[PDB]
Amino acid sequence: DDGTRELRYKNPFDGSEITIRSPRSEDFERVSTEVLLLELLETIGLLLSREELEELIKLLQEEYPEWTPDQALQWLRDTTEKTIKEAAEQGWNKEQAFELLLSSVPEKIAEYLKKLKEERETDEERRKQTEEDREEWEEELRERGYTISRGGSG
Ligand SMILES: [K+]
Ligand SMILES: [K+]
Repeated sequence: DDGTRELRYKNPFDGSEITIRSPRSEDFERVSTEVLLLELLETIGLLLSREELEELIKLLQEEYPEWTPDQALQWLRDTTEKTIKEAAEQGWNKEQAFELLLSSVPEKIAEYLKKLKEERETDEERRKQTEEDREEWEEELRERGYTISRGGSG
């Protein structure tokens, strides 16, 4: 995509000009989908950071150069959601649902997911850091007016 919003105005009265830009990665469509996808992956036992999700976006674009960043993110979201649904329909546990996600993504994607998965399990310090960045980013979104409400069965 263009990747950057812009508003530009040239003042005919005093000759000044102002250029206002902001990346599309901070728009609600991108942000809310990223919050959703991190919640989705945690449901099947994978705690990731935003920056690691951005990394999955880049690798996906390398597998499919025609895909935009938004396109790759939505495909990851949909693939994760359809993995959630099929796991709920088959009565699988979190590990089986995670295996289905690995077999639904390209080889380079799955190897990066398994690396991060192993890292969260073997490195307790970095896992706590991942959770720390997750709550920090949520608090930063709440400072911007975001409301993130969780309510389930359990
Ligand atoms: K890339
Ligand atoms: K799937």
